[PDB]
Amino acid sequence: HEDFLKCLSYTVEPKVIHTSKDSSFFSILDSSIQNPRFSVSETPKPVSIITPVKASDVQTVIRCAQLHGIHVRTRSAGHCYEGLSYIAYNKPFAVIDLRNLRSISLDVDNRTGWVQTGATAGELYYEIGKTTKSLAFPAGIHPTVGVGGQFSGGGYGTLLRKYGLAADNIIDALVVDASGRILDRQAMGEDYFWAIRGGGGSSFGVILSWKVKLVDVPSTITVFKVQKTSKKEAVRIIKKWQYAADKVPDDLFIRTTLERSNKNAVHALFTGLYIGPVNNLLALMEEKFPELGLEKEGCEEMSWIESVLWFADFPKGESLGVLTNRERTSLSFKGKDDFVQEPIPEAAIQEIWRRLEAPEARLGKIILTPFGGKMSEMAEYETPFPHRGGNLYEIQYVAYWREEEDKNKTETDKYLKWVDSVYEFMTPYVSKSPRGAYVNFKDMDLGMYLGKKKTKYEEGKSWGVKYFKNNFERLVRVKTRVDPTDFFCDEQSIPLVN
Ligand SMILES: *Cc1cc2c(cc1C)nc1c(=O)[nH]c(=O)nc-1n2C[C@H](O)[C@H](O)[C@H](O)COP(=O)(O)OP(=O)(O)OC[C@H]1O[C@@H](n2cnc3c(N)ncnc32)[C@H](O)[C@@H]1O
Ligand SMILES: [Cl-]
Repeated sequence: HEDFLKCLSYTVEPKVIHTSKDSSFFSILDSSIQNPRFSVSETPKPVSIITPVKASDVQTVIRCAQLHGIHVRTRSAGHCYEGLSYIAYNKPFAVIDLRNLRSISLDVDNRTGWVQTGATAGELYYEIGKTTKSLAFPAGIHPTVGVGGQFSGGGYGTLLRKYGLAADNIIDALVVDASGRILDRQAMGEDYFWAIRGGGGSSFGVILSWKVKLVDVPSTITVFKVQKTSKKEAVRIIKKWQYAADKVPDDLFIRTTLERSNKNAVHALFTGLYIGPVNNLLALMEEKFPELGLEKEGCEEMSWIESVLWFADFPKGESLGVLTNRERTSLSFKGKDDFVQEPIPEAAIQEIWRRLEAPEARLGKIILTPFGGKMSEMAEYETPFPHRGGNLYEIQYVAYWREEEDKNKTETDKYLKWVDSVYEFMTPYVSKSPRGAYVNFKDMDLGMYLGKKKTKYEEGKSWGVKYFKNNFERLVRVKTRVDPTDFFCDEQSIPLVN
């Protein structure tokens, strides 16, 4: 690692290379940890962090690492559910933090833009929304999530039924491969270009930039919220949502969240985004979902960019500038998810409601996100993300807790157990053989490389088919061509072929 450091100085700037002796080290590392439970002293620390400022720096890191046997991890904005962008287990590593490469240059008239991978979804949103009210981009709702990790793993949000995933809307890209070669879509090839758009970027290289396709939105859209605190009534409505939500027009997004209310009781929160006017939303909802009981008072017409702040839980009429904040979260979490292919029984709905009444589920959520629309229109093979037609909705079980509590691992166990238990309960009701999982919600509990099988291929196949289903074999083929040394690897990365 010593020579490695020297190798970097042979130009890669001195003051973008951090090690433990640098006063500005634990701060650089701690800054973009967006799951605080993985910021504890007992978790593995890197022996160096590099914050590149030009592409050439990244190249040098890739080339020098391989030359001196140094393992790396790449961080954009650090929302990895298991912290695998700044944690490597059982072998010393360094971190390529992309915080300095976040330049966003749009071409609003040609509906494209280049987005450097250090940028957050919020920054991208801000750049678009401040410039034009008639364009958008389909990514997640949480502004501090980086485009690096999110886009390379798929990326859904309130426009998925209309426009699909973020990865479904990328038309070129720059990646540094195991050589240190900077490759655009033309230079990298279609197989490479495919793999990086959902396959999990940590398996394929260092993605430097995305070329996005901007999508059209009306200057006026409509959001709505309906709250149901009565279990009986809410369970009734959720049953109906299960049949309606994935079949409504592409313009209508209806999410169901089960969680605590301010009055410390379980409720069902139905929130949505309609790509059109309020009267059209209302007529559509009495037709397809009159059980929700939506009325004008539950609705609000605003711009799409304003709907971003809305879904991101900011005060109404807040300045768009909050999209640009990259502040550290204070809530640790454990998340798992599932895909539902046919409506779960009323009995299932009541039980998962019941489990949220648990004391340790006070900051927990069960979130039901409707697919259908563009999501069933697109075929499995089109991008590595496999969960298309046949999936009614995706469901995430996530428990949050205050980072203070992390001081006693034994105490935060109850949250893990909570999340594990509801997931186990849901087994008979969700997809099976394989049980589908979303790679942007990384879960070591589905399996990791430890030495269970002879080769990495047979061991990695285990969780591989859960994340990627029938797309797993292609990813492995692409992986074998583009990265035959297997330089880019973590605890769940795509394996080389046998
Ligand atoms: C933190 C979070 C995440 C999240 C969410 C809510 C919160 C609080 N809700 C989501 C949702 O509603 N919909 C959705 O699609 N995703 C949601 N997530 C998950 C989030 O998208 C993923 O965690 C995403 O992968 C995180 O991306 P980010 O860039 O912020 O995180 P990272 O730790 O730095 O990276 C994660 C993995 O990707 C690799 N990576 C990152 N950058 C690159 C580049 N440029 N090249 C190659 N690989 C890259 C990391 O190595 C890591 O494995
Ligand atoms: Cl998100």
